[PDB]
Amino acid sequence: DDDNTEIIKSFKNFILEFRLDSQFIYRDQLRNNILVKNYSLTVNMEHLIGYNEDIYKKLSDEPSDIIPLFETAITQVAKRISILSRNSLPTFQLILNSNANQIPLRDLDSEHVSKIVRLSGIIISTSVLSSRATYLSIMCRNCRHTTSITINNFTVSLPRSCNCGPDPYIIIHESSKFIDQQFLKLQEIPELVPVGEMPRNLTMTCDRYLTNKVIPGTRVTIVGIYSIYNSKVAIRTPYIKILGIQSDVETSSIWNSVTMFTEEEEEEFLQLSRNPKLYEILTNSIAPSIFGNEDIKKAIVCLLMGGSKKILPDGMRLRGDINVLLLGDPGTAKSQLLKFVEKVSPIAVYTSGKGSSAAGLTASVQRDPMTREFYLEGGAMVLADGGVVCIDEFDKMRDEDRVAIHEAMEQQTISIAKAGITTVLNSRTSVLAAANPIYGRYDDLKSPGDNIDFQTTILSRFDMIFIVKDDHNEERDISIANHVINIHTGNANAMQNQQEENGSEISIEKMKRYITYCRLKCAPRLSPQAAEKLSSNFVTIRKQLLINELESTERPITIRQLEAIIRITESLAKLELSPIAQERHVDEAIRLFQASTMDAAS
Amino acid sequence: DAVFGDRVRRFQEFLDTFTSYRDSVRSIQVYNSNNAANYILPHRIIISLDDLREFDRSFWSGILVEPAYFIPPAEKALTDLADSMDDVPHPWKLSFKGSFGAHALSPRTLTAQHLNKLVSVEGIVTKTSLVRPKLIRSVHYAAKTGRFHYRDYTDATTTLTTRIPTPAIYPTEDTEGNKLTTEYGYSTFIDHQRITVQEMPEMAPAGQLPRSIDVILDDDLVDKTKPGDRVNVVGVFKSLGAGGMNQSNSNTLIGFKTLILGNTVYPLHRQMLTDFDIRNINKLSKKKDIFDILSQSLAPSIYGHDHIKKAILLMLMGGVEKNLENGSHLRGDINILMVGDPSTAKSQLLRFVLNTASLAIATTGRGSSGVGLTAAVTTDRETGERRLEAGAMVLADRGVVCIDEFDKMTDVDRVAIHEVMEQQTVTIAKAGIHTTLNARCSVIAAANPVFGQYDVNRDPHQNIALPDSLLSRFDLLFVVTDDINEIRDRSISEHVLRTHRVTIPFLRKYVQYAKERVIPQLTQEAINVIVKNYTDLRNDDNTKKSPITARTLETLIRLATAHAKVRLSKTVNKVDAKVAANLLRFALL
Amino acid sequence: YYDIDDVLADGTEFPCKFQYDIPGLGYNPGRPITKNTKLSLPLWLARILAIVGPVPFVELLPPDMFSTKVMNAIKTDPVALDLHSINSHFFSLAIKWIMLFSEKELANVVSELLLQRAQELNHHASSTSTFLLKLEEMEKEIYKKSHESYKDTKRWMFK
Amino acid sequence: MYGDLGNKLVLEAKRTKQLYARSNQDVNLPMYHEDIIRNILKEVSNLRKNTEYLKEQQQLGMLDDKVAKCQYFVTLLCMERNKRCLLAYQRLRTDILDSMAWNNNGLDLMSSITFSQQDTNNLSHQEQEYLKEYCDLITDLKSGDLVDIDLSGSLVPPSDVFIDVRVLKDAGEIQTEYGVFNLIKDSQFFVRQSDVERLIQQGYLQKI
Amino acid sequence: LPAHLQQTFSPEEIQFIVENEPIKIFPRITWQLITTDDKALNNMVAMRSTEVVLWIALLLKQQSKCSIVAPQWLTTKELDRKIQYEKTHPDRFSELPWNWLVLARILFNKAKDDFHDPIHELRGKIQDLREIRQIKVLKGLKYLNESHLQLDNLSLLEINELRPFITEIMDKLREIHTASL
DNA sequence: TTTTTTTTTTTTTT
Ligand SMILES: Nc1ncnc2c1ncn2[C@@H]1O[C@H](COP(=O)(O)OP(=O)(O)NP(=O)(O)O)[C@@H](O)[C@H]1O
Ligand SMILES: Nc1ncnc2c1ncn2[C@@H]1O[C@H](COP(=O)(O)OP(=O)(O)NP(=O)(O)O)[C@@H](O)[C@H]1O
Repeated sequence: DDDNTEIIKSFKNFILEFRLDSQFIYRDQLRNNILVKNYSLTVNMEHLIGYNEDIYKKLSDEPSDIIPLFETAITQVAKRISILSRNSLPTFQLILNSNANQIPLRDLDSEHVSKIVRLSGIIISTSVLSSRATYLSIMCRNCRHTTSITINNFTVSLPRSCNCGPDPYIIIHESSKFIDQQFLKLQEIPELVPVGEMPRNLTMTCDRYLTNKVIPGTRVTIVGIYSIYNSKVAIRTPYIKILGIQSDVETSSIWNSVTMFTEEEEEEFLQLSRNPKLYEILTNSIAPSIFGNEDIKKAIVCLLMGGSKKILPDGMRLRGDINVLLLGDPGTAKSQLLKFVEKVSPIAVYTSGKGSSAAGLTASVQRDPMTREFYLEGGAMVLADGGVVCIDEFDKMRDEDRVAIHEAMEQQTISIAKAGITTVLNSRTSVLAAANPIYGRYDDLKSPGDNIDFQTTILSRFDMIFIVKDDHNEERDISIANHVINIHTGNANAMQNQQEENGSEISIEKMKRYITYCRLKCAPRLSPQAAEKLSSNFVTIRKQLLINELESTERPITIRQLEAIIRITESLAKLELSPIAQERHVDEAIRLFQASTMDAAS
Repeated sequence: DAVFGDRVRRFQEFLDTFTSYRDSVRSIQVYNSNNAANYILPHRIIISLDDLREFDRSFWSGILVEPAYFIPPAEKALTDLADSMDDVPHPWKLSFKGSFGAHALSPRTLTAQHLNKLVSVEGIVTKTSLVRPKLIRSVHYAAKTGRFHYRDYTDATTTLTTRIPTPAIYPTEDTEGNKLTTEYGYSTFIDHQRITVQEMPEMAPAGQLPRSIDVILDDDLVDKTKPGDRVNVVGVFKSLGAGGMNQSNSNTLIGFKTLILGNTVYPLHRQMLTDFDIRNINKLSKKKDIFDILSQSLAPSIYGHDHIKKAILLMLMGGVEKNLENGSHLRGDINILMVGDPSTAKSQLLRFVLNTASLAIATTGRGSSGVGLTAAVTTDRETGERRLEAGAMVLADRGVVCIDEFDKMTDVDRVAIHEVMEQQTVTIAKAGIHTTLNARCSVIAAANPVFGQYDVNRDPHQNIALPDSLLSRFDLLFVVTDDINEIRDRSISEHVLRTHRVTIPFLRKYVQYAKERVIPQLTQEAINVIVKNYTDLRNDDNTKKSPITARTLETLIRLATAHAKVRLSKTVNKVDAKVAANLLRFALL
Repeated sequence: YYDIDDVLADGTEFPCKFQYDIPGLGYNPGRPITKNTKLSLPLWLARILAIVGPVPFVELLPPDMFSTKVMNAIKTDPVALDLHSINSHFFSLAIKWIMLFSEKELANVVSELLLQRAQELNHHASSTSTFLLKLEEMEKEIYKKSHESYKDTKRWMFK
Repeated sequence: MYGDLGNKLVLEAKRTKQLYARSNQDVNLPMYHEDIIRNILKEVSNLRKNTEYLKEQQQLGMLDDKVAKCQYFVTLLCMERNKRCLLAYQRLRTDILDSMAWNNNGLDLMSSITFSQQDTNNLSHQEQEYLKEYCDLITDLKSGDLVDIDLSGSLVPPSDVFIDVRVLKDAGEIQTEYGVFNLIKDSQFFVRQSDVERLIQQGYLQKI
Repeated sequence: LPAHLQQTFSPEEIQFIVENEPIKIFPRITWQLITTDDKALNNMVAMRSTEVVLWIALLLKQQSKCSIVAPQWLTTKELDRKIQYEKTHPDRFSELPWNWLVLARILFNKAKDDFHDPIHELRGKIQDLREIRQIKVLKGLKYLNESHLQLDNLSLLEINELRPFITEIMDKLREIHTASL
């Protein structure tokens, strides 16, 4: 251990001595974080390999036996930094990341066990916070000898030495110190390497300042260490202890959230607002794939920003942002489109169901068959809260909680009174309906309504409803057909978009950060007269659709339709980053739903 | 533990200085003996922590910080003091208040440092682990050597401080070997419980679900609070249990399930009317247009539908009750349903009945199992006892059930729903326990037209969506048309637009008071009219539509009685009946 | 005054009932309002309404933010309480009420509020997390000049 | 409903203080709100319209009523209120622009405020006239010294003494003064601090 | 209108202040220069100790026709006595040349060659010195009250960099306090 | 030194 103490000196050396010209980065970082009460430091393994190779060669060999030692010195480092003596100072956390070298999950077996592995995968579900020991002490049940154990990481049962026997010790719970542990359940990336099979989930565990760092269902990178423990031959459960974890780009986001700030954003986000093309250049962000369909193309944008959400007392609150329908003949690009749309969302879930992929479209509470006691299992809508709703096959959605969609879209909630739990839980999720209409183009010579299940009311529940009609028509094709062979090889259209990147167009991983950005600032609002304009526009929309109904035609319009078009205003306005909205500003939102009014006229 | 006595003599100064606590101390010491002069008091005291910074801050902080080292001698100090009080002719307890804090936090987050410290933590009560009494002190009587003999047993859950594993056996013939009989009716048993609390679902940060945590309730704290209630629960968060390291089992990371001991458990949102307030309640009560007034303020955004509003308040009173002697009750609470084209504001209208109404819980369709049915928690949980748990409708007893899509609920649920309204109870055979428990509840729902916008065109038959006896129990069926008037549509627009751009809380403070004070009974004046009215219905309302039953008349009783509570008249009066005759017209036309 | 926050600070309503009947209602058709009618009023008008009547025009009940509730609330753990949630203009304000109403104790308390606050606020000198949200505007700007001082300082320190 | 209208404006004044504060500094003031202040003005003229009317009314039937005495002590306050709002709005709106003057003209050879301060039309004409008149005034500070100053220039301390500046798409050369250094796209130099100060602010030079 | 900073001096500026202080050098060279504030000199003896102002020495060191002497205060074994004094005096800041932090960066940038083993040594010692001194500062900051301040020995860089925080705050203190009356 | 457990939710199916 004095060998380990020489290693201790080696790391104290490592910190005090190291230089990037000229400040000692970790050293600054310490006194920086001690007032953060971070009590942790993120160290490049490359500044380490650059400092002394030796210590890594032995670190990479049995890091488990060293990582705590590495901390016992830097926790001492704070002692020689934080304050001078001649409290209480918590035992440090360390989080180390490195560029390293990526390894795929399916190939992880034996071998590399008990070493470092950088890798990504994606988390499925977060385990509840579980607190674990840091310090504990004990008096003897018989001789009353006072023991003090420092419980360190990374099982180990309590030592019995002062009948006395066999092991007469019970924890002094009053004086003990503690830490949280996460128990990540995380899954391999969707792309590799499923081969034919199902995606694996390998279990890992956070602690301290690592906890709650990562959302359920977001792409992430963990480094950690591959290890095993029994957990009822020898057949012990595979797992990875976690150091250090870093979000895949960004992800940051959560919570409240982040910028941070990198000032060039405000300017670059304001210049966007000074670009008259910005609304439309967002439209040109959405489909490098899809040439044309500019209408619905303008329709996607306004959703993601979030629309008006105003909470006015009493508890009455109106939703945002809205709903959209991609229903139309196959060839619409709407699934390809949607597979753009979800990748655009900062946080969302792609549902072609039924519900996705295996998800109860609404959270279905299911008993833990072990230790009984129903617990809510989460849901696609639930996890997608404050994010996009993706729906295919909406012709086929679960009929019982189809209504929970009929509800959650509107009341921004789902009430579960089932079993024990009565909690009404938030889905503020904004739906985009991509289903294929009954019989394709055959509902066009028929009543276009009742197309969606057996009721027209679903349309009212939705907002921006759009029927995409592609006739086989000339030259609108020959140009997109021309667009095609370019799109494929050699991405002759995907190069042509990179000079529009330099000339005009957005990068769209940017578009995430844009829509994340302007959704966290307070809700935009129209001046009075555009609203009264919504009044004389709609009095004629409604007038028109009673007069249209002079033929006794069954149908379509509501008073949530006018309001629907309202939210589109604050959407398109939230583009502007402006607390107000101009008359014409609102007006192209009007022309934007105006096609849906003729969808009512067809 | 000299310091233990030091905390006590430090706090001893606090005894009588200031003495403002000794008032209620003495008060307990008196009303107990006043119940002893009868022909019940809890022993514990609310201490606003606010005062303690005025003596020792150095003592103050630790009370939160390391209560195991501080709270038990001051605990001892309450008892010490009170014992120094009269008269000759128990361990007590504490609560405090807050005045917080660090230690201000919600259940959504806790530990590491947050552990082992006094904390206030608030929220939903579920699932209510049910009551069992618990063993603490042992006592026995020797013979013929006589005397009186005893032990004191201490669970890890009792007190705070770690102590040797007392449990679990009776001392049983302590030397010399004399027989020792249990002293039952002597030795101490405090009841114990463990009650989880789910953080408020709506205040949840993200798609991440609600996480409840348990809090142990000793002595009084039990039976104070049912599941589902909003409660600030204060106490000290214990580190409990072995770390899996007690034994070789199990070799694993997991461990240290933990909870909070003590302390206060306040409900939140009853109410407190003083004098000056209720004087306003009655000052307004004198005015004769106030019914309509109260009706209008219900829906700040919503247009009109004042007849529906009135109907709602009429349900908000409860319309009294009358229980027969040696026979079945006459239901006085009011059950109604909404129906109409989408965007009627029906669901959103329900969300107003979500907050002011002082409970109960609302549901979107599904629903079940059996809703308010317990559905028999199985098996046990715990210690070999099969248990039930509060269902939705049960939790809603004497409160408002509301339903989004009562038309979309299962046909199988509907069975118990009949059981919810006429029978007005809950019958449970399932495993099981045969209890018939009171389901008496005010229930309102909304249903959409079975098919499209034809709600207006089609007859009520087939427009029901939920036949049949379901229709009978409904005091009112409200058809609300989406029908277009551009004249109206202008109005429809402007208030909707100034939306995004007569007081309700007091309305709750008033309604609550009108419940318990007072019930109107009846006068024959309403009777001399509404009879004429009912037969008038039967000889007319059948030349227009259907249905008509005796029950729909029994609603005249309930309706009139509701407005009777609205007038705060000590008795029913004819004009109230005129309010009923009002409501049923618009009910069917 | 010519700092926006000075006209902005009087933009806060205080509970005040008038000691007199006031024909020519300041708000609609009184036209007078009877003596002791409770009203929330901007400080810019109210401030003098005490100074002139020798009984004043206005009674001036204690503000909701200075309640024993809050005053000891801060006394418990000053760092944690969110000042942005309360007004947010407080030190920019409480100074005004402590002038106008001329109290002596709450001062000695409040100063300590800002003290502890600054004790923490300096600790952010080094290059948030939840904290940055909850600061008062002047408490937000002290951060500017303080921090930016350092933010330049280090950038000098190296190249 | 009364002196509130100005509070929207001073709030906007807060945000526009923030648009210069970090900021990062591009200045570019949003606009003079001509409409809203005039709303205020129709009420500020309305206020003294009511008050002048009451000054008639106090003389007849009010008879110096102790309450009639109030509204002069009352409405006039909102006059001061508006005044405060408007003043500070403009003192902001000007201090920012005078700052926008001092920094750049701008610098040689200013030689004109033309196209400088891109707001141009957007900045209200009373301020346009004012501002250009004010830098007319600052030219007289170029008259007073006789240093030579280069108050507009030489803001940051010298060192040392020679730097390497690179030109960005700039021609050039305007270098008739001193000697002709032949500005071309992608052209850098090694030169003393002196000549730098002008084309570094003129945007032509870059690297330090 | 300076805008920035404005009351406090920019570190960028304060360096321009200290750059005006006197120091000794070892000239390579054997008109006048005339200058203003210089006085000296006649052709100045090469390879000998001589007193000049800093910035000139900076520039001629940039031509390497001079060599700057290490200040006799700046040495390893010396820093030890001072930092030790610092640990054994938790309240006082001990004693310093006062332009030093600036001097440190200044010399290390160019004058680096003249010292013997400043590298990987002093920058650490002064990082730590500035450290314990910085905590002595920050810990002294709880006594902050109106109206009295003893910063005693504190460097102009040290001070100025934190100037806005004590200044601006303390005004909010004193103002309200005397305002009580 | 070991103790002891069938409903409720959902599902795929004639
Ligand atoms: N701009 C485009 N417009 C139309 N088709 C396109 C476009 N770009 C690519 N395609 C191709 O045509 C298809 C567009 O999708 P589409 O045929 O509409 O199926 P889909 O409707 O999106 N899937 P589904 O929702 O089940 O009907 C893709 O498979 C592409 O190969
Ligand atoms: N005065 C009003 N009258 C009607 N609707 C209103 C009014 N004010 C707001 N709304 C809006 O109208 C909508 C009412 O929807 P609502 O009918 O209550 O939900 P829903 O009935 O569950 N949908 P559905 O089941 O198809 O009838 C909401 O978006 C409300 O915000």
